[PDB]
Amino acid sequence: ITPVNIEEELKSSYLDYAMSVIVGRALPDVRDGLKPVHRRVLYAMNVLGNDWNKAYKKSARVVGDVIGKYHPHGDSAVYDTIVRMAQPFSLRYMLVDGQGNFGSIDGDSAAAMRYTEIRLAKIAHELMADLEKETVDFVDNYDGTEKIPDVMPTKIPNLLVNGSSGIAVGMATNIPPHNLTEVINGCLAYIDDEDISIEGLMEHIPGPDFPTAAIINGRRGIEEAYRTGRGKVYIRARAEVEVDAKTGRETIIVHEIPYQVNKARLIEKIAELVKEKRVEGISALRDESDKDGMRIVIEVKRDAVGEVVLNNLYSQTQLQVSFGINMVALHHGQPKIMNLKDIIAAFVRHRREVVTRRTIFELRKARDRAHILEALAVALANIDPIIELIRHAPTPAEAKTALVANPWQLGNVAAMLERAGDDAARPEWLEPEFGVRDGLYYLTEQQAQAILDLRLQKLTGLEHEKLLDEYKELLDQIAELLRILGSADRLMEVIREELELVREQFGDKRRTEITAN
Amino acid sequence: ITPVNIEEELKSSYLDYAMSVIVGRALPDVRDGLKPVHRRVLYAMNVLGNDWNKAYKKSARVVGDVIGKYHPHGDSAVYDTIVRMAQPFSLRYMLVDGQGNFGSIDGDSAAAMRYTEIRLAKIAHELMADLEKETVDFVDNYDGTEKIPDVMPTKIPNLLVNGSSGIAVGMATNIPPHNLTEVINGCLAYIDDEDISIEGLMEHIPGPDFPTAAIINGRRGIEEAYRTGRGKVYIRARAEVEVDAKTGRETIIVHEIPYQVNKARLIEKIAELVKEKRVEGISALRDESDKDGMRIVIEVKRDAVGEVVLNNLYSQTQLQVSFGINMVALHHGQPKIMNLKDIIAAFVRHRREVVTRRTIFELRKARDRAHILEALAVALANIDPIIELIRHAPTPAEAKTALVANPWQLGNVAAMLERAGDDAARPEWLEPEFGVRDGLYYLTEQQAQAILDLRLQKLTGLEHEKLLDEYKELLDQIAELLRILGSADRLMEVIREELELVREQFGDKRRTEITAN
Amino acid sequence: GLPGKLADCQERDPALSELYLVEGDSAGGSAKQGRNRKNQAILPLKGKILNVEKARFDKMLSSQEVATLITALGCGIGRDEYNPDKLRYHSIIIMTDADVDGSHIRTLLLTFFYRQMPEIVERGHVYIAQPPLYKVKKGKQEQYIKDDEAMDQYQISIALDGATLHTNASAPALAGEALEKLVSEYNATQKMINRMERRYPKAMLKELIYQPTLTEADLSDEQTVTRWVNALVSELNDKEQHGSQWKFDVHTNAEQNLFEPIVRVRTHGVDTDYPLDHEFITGGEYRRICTLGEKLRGLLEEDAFIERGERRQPVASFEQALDWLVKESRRGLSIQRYKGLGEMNPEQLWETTMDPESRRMLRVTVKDAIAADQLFTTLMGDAVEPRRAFIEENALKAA
Amino acid sequence: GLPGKLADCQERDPALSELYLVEGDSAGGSAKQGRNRKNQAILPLKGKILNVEKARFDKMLSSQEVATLITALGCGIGRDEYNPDKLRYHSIIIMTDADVDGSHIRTLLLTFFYRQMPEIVERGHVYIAQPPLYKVKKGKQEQYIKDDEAMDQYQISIALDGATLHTNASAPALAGEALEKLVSEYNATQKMINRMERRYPKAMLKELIYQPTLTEADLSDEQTVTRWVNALVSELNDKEQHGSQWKFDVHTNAEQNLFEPIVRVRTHGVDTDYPLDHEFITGGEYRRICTLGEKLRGLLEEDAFIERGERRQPVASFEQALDWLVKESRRGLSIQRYKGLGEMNPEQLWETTMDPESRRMLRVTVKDAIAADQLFTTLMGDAVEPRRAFIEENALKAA
DNA sequence: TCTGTGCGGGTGATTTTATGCCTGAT
DNA sequence: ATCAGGCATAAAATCACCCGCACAGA
Ligand SMILES: O=S(=O)(NC[C@@H]1CC[C@H](c2ccc(-c3cccnc3)cc2)N1)c1cccc2cnccc12
Ligand SMILES: O=S(=O)(NC[C@@H]1CC[C@H](c2ccc(-c3cccnc3)cc2)N1)c1cccc2cnccc12
Ligand SMILES: [Mg+2]
Ligand SMILES: [Mg+2]
Repeated sequence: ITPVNIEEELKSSYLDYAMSVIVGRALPDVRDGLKPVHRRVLYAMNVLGNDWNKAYKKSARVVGDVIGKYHPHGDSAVYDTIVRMAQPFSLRYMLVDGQGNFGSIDGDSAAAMRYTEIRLAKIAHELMADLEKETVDFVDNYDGTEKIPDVMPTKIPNLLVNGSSGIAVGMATNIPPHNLTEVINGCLAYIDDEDISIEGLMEHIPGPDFPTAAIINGRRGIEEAYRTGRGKVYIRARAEVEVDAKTGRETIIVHEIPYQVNKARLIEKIAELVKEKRVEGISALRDESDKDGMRIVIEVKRDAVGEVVLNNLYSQTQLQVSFGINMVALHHGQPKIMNLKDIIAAFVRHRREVVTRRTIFELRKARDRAHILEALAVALANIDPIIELIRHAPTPAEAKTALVANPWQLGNVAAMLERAGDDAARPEWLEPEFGVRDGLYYLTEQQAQAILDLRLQKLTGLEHEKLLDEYKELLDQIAELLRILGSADRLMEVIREELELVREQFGDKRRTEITAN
Repeated sequence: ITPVNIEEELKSSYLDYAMSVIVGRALPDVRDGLKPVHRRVLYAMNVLGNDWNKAYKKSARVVGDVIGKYHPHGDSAVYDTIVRMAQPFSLRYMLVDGQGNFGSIDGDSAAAMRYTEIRLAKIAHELMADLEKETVDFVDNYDGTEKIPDVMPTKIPNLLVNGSSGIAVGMATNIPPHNLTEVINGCLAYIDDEDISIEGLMEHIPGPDFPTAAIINGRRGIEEAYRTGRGKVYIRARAEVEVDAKTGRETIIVHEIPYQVNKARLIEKIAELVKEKRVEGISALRDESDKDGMRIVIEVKRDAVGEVVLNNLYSQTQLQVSFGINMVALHHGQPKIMNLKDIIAAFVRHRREVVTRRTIFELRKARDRAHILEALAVALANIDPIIELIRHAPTPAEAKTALVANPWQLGNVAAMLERAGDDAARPEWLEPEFGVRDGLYYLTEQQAQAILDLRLQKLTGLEHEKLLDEYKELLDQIAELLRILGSADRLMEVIREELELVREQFGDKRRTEITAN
Repeated sequence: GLPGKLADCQERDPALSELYLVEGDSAGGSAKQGRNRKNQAILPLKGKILNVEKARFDKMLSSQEVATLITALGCGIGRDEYNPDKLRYHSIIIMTDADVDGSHIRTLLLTFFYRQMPEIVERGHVYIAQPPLYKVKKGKQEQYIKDDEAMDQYQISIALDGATLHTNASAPALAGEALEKLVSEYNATQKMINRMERRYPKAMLKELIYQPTLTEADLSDEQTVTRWVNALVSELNDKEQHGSQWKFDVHTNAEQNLFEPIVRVRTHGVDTDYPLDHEFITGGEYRRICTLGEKLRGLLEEDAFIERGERRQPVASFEQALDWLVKESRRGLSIQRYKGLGEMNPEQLWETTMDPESRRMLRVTVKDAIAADQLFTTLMGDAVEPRRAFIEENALKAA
Repeated sequence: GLPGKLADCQERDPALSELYLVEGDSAGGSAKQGRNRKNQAILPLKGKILNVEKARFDKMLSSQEVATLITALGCGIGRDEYNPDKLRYHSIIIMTDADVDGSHIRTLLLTFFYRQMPEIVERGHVYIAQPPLYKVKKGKQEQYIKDDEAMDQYQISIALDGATLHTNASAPALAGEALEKLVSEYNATQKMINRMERRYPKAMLKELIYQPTLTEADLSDEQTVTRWVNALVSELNDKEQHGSQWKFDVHTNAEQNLFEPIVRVRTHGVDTDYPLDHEFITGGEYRRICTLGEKLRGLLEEDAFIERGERRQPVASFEQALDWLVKESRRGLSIQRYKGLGEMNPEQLWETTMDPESRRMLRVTVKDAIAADQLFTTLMGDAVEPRRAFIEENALKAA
């Protein structure tokens, strides 16, 4: 029985729990804006083939795959974060299509897992673009035998167009949504000039944009949050007072409500405030929403003034709320408070890494294919001795070793092989012993097996010209990738075209109006 | 608003519910002894590759696959029937291996789905034998796009070696377990003589066998159930009274308990009966089970007799229970009460159908393979004109149409083709225009494409003799299947060898003792 | 008091308000978002309710769902407090799901109203809602199908959209009034054959359509009946694909002078005999397949083809032509079957079920009072023997 | 009264009975089947318990788990009814799971005992159980591994089972005392390099092992330092596989007369400079990789091979030989890591954790009373600013 | 002469803790 | 000046009905 102290048992146990919640549960990354829960759900939907132009699929399959293969943490929490991606009043740009009963703005809950069907949205395919070209890193599971990506190679700037809301041990985050066509313009303005100030970057991005419209009342709290990281804004509902043509009766019509505000609780609170005799001048209260939009009707008494009753409801009911901005995110594995310029500059660096990691993979694949096609094109000009050497061999192993024993003469392909000069198509691992020396060709063990697997229908006069055209196309594609890797202004020229294409395909309009006090 | 009567609305709605529970939920089939819940679980474990000699797999994967693909009825009920297949005190022959915490005989519940690992047992592979050889029928899902087998092609007689327990609308079932080496002997005795009586069939199968041993007290209720279908038996625990060497103190030791009996409730009931002063002579009661088996110690007072106290506990506590036998099962889609001879005779008919459906599939596959190998062997004796005709063709379609335009002469294969006489290797759908006529061979469109897909490494001198040996083996296998399909005593000779092999591989010994009153 | 899960309406006058009974929060959430807020109310239920007939009066009052249903209506229970003029809604609508579990809940809900509040049923305040079952998307058009018979009629009509049956070249084709009648008669005969499988083999009955007919006057000669049975069993061995052997017998009889052929088969090593006696020849089942074979023995020569819209494919049998016509129409087709109200959007549930201008609804009535409560005792009572005999008797009527 | 989920023992004398605290019915069911029935008792818990420091005294007494834990021990709570000599068990053992959620429950359970019943902790009645973490099956033998360091030692020992490093042909090989020391020193240097990645590139630091060493006296000549930096940056371009460009600079200084080389790189179009000043040359980090390189610059000529048991494969570097030696031992190996007590059979839990002859257990003591309750206020208190500064300070110590 | 109870395959619902920042009600 | 609630990922539990057949208790 070895004794321990209570001071070191408490310190060792509490730090193991606190570091796991910060890094592995909450506080999303700054490069893709996703928590570890969301990444595994999107990857499991990507593996199954649940595309946007195919048929719908039941959510029970997706939840079962996520639980059984990637995420061992519970069952009801996985279904709760799926329905947050499908509600139009919850996210600015939705990531799951969804069909069925997914709740309401009055507080209705969603249906069970057996009755709802989901599939990926079209904007969610831009987050997993070029995943199978070795652009990100992969990690293991809890029991091995499966691989999960460490980060996503996104093309769309998340953590700004959507937000974040999480509680950790010692810290928490709160980020509002924005508009896509403004943040893309800010990203292009950073590319054109890297010394852009906060004031020069704020003429493209004026403020936050919410999916429920309404009005932002004031500009002082927005400029403080973009310079420091912390600030406070006010959100106000949209309403008006109208009079009757014949009588002098007045009514109040409410068209929009603030962010994260329930409607039934608001109506119940207004009715309770009338019943307790704290707001005077209200005689009736209904709810006629229909399908054209939102409409709440409040009746005003004849002896009261409709402007004073409307001004009293702003400071007593939940028709004006407050939002506290606090931006923390994981940067190089540790939490950090960031301003607007740090988030923009951490996206272009990720784009640079993704493009320069895709180019090397494409170049290596092209050079391997050209190396195979050279030996395929050589052997079709020496058909009769190849067939004689194969037929005079007892076993295919001795036939394979007889092919590399002697050099093979060229003919009708020397003009093709001289065009690929300056060793631009040779693989990097190839020894200098093999290849084209003098007027003869030297084969390898890999090239000799490709001749023995050649089909008998390749001897026709049609596919040889197809092989020559494929060789020509491979040489052009090899030249362009080297021109991209040669310089840096060409690399920055590739990045701008993708951003303009994203802005063209997924453009939108501003819903929230920003005024002064 | 079309009116309806309340008499015909009640009758139409109640009959739709009642027929679905009888056929689709409870009351297992007589040919394999399985409810529709068990068949989908075993099929989903068979599809995933969860074999008996591989590593364990989490139960969450299996439950997720069963819910998402085959069984749309709930989640907690699927996990409850999995753990009934893994408990050794519940089934006589277990079908799921299992590892972790799966409950106890004292009433402990199993652990959650995240902590347990399961795989198939070795005896469960005999239930799904020869499934992919078109021996059973397949049906659709609730939404299509998947197929589920209608019945299993089992080799082991279920519904007797295990039991059944289900409640339906208007009827219910209750069948006890039996012993495998006795029911196989009864099945062989039915094959040797189809006019075997109940008394002649009962000398091989004396009675039921339970996984918890104990004693069956009486023989009158067993003979009534095997002739009619309904009967009642009594199950008695095993116990004894021992004395001390020095003193005259006596103790009662309990070694075994009856079927479906909890142990903690039994000890609590005995303690309550002592406390309420209804059984006299008991001073102490413990539970020393350990690992060697089961042992319950009851102390007897000095002024009492240990035989009278033991005889009083049989008629008051749950040391003797009753079992009511009632055998109903689905036969041709309708419920029926059956005796012992009907269950045995409904198994041999299933075995006959499975064997005669496997033989036709194997024969058709062998004849198609021999038809391909003939055209592969012909074309290797005419290599030079085949290569010349391929090389003088612009497109592979014109090369394909040039092969069937003219007959091809034979040579070095006429001795092979003359051995396959009397049209024993021709496919049944083959037209009489093609084939071998005079000394020439006529190709089809299917045979001409196999020549164009021939690899270049088949021209060596090694694989031709392999093709000839494969052709010889195919001819012998074609002859044996026709000899099986020709007669019926050969068909019954095939069935007996499999039953003897099953009896040899999965033999056991009797646990329950049958005595008289 | 008032229940907490009830979503009331803005109308306070009775005989203008409606109440809907649904099957949980999954259907209740979808029903509340697509209703009319002025005069429609929703009340969810928590599952299977208590059986009134099997339970006593003391256990009924202590239940939680029954008390909620009693206090929602407001009329009262018992005899001292059963004034039925205090009813709050003059329309009670039952909208359970389209499963077999939804049919069980409707039975318990119907036996609660008849055994406890019979005057509400007698005055006509109880209705039954009918949601659709199938949704069919044919390329760009969507339709809703009520039941299985409408689905069969829809797929037959979409199969027979283009029907140009050419018997031979340079001959006029058949279209319109003849193809539909031929298809309907063939489907009726094929449905009649499948119910006869328990007494005769299925392959033997389909062969009798193309065979020449046998009359009662031909049973007095040996040569005609032995030629007919030999020609019957000659081609059954020719078209056999499952490995069976067919034989025949003459069976000369002395009294009631006739000659009845016998058909012998051996399937899996087991031999059975199927006699064709005088009852089968003069029966009504042979007459239908004889009248079918009068217009099918022939009508298809060599060089015959069919064309639906643009595709021509030669056929040699009527079954092959019908199968090719059916399989061509199932290319751009998707069929979805609903199994609950939580699978539908609130826009879809309003336009098909709850809109008072385009909905279909039933109204329950009582025909005989003596014959009604006798059926409730048999089906929902304590005794199990009349219930088992009632279920078994109706299974024989379908077969 | 007595709790319903407590499984008591047959022993009534204290100082011979033990009590186990577990984490639900999943672990509680497995613990009850494999215990000793005479003197061991099991009490399950329902999840995360209340925080004592953040809650007042009124909310503590109304909790359900805390009341069950109080009435199980039998000593009492408060001050009027806190006689501590009525304790029923003289051994309290905490046996939570091996996750990070099990570490949180142990913290709340430790702060309940110290803040409410301090005399039980001071008299030494509280223990901590230690279940194993890994199960390793090597062909036919099974072993249990306590922690990660024992796992690393086990895999190093199973990699170095056969170590015949041949530098050249017709030469004696190295085995035993030299291979283990070389492997340990190389692993220590590789662990030191990975913590230095935040200030220097990883590919540059690994190249300095095989380069000749640079002394303080060589910094007074331009030619030696420019030859050293040119030979350093010559082969970094040769072995580059990710597309980077390397350059160099001289950086002549006037005061403190020295010559410090500069390394320039361009990775993704971004250029950074890494100076190698006087602090890096005389530092302790360069000394370890200099002492590693004294026994590695050389020692591998042409025609060199390694053999573990029977397999010979030629190598050209020490890293390739070590990787081939490690990868060969991971063929017939299976590793399972436990994350809960419900994953173990009751036979396995008894032989490793609960058997009083082959178990390992800790005993908590208090060293300083003043320094103990100051740490409980910082970590478990209401204020959030000392907690955030305590977490952030210890993250810098590891890096 | 009643009234519970348990066996298996189906339907539906529900409450209590940690961790951080801001509000309203007492 | 103190207390309670609502925002997203994580832990742990429990109770009420239909359906037939035999038995213990009152
Ligand atoms: O949780 S995330 O970090 N942010 C969701 C916000 C938080 C608050 C906001 C919200 C919450 C509730 C309502 C609401 C509730 C009831 C009635 N009327 C409105 C509205 C908005 N919704 C997140 C979850 C899942 C996928 C995410 C993907 N990219 C970013 C964030 C994601
Ligand atoms: O449910 S099946 O029709 N029969 C299980 C019997 C019924 C009763 C019997 C039993 C029940 C409980 C205990 C028990 C409970 C508690 C303590 N101490 C013992 C023991 C036996 N176990 C069945 C289920 C799943 C797979 C099956 C596969 N082939 C046949 C039947 C199968
Ligand atoms: Mg339902
Ligand atoms: Mg745990």
